[PDB]
Amino acid sequence: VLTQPASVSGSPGQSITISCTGSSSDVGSYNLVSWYQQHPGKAPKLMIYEVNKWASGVSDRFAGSKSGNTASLTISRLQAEDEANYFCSSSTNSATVIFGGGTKLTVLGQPKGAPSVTLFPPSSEELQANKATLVCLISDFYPGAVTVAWKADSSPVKAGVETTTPSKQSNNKYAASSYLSLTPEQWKSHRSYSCQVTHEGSTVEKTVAP
Amino acid sequence: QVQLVQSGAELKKPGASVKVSCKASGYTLSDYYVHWLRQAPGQGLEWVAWINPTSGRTISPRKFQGRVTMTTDTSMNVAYMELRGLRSDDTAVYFCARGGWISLYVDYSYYPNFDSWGQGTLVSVSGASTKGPSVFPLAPSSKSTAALGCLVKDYFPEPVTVSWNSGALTSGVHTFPAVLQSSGLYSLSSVVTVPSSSLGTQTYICNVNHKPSNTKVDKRVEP
Repeated sequence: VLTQPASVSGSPGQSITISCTGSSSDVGSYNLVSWYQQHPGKAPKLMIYEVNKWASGVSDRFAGSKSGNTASLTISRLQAEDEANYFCSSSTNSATVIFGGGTKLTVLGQPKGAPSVTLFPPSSEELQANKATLVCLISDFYPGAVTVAWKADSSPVKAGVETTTPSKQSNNKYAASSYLSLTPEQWKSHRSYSCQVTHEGSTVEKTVAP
Repeated sequence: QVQLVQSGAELKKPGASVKVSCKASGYTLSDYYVHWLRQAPGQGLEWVAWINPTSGRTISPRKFQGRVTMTTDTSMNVAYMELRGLRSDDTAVYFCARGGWISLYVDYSYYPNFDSWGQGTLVSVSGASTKGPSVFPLAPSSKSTAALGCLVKDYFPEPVTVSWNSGALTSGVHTFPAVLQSSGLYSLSSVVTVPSSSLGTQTYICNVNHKPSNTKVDKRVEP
């Protein structure tokens, strides 16, 4: 794996540089670096190929450079339809392809599409059947990137959580859902549980109690 | 017009083989290298192979070197990827992509120039066997328009189809994509928002239907 900054955040007009660090046996030994762009539901798209060359349908916004073993994608006159993922890739000398871990980008020149959150407590019929499931329904958000956190009272909870990847709603916004599995005794023995959805620096938190 | 179309999502028990196809149109599959990469849900891209459809020559990393069998059927313009010994870490979207032009005098095999992608093929791993769903009512907040719904818990496999009041209520209905749990089963929920004063007078029922276990559940939801 080639090393990328897990996350970078920005703003319109001004520029951003994304980095890629490999080794002399790949990025250092060829001019075969490629930068891919991908949005939440789509497949990766080619932007820059062979270090600096432009693929068809790509603005000079994107430019590619290399410094020994470090690839860089500089982006200028920033827009907003980025807001997603940049992967780097290089040929190796074992005649293979290696990809970076993926710069997950988070630009800011768009408003939003803040998430509607709905939290349901365990149903009586479920508790009665000796289980408990907290359900967190998250809809109408754009762009389709969300992190979901659960807390019992004030403290975080990571076990018993299943969370979908955001998928496109029929409005060109996005939905996701998150489930918290509990023993009825856990549920009963807490002031409250909370589902908190984090979108674009902003957070929405719904809270339920027995 | 250059297009790559992958076979439909799939599901295998751990310790089993999967095979994915990749149909090409707009071009002749054997003129170009086919690359296979993969993307675990919410994770990054992992390059898995290239294959020269004329020679059959195929390089993969050490990681995928004994589990993978790439083949082609250029009679059909189709490429295949077969992955053996699946485990839950094998769970991802598998992509095929078109790389460089094939020539004996210029080697583009290892060029990561993927100018065309398939839409991706989700493969899931689960040691789960058919199971009917357990349907629980999601009571309107008592405070709350009002949100009420149904939880469709621990079923296998997909799909569960869902309607409300036998289809007489469609407005404000949102049936969410199922989550694939670590246990290997699915859950989903379907929620509808209704005028608050309708509670207590209008009865609400979700019609959960799970053909794969031949069960139908019409669950009454109430405050």
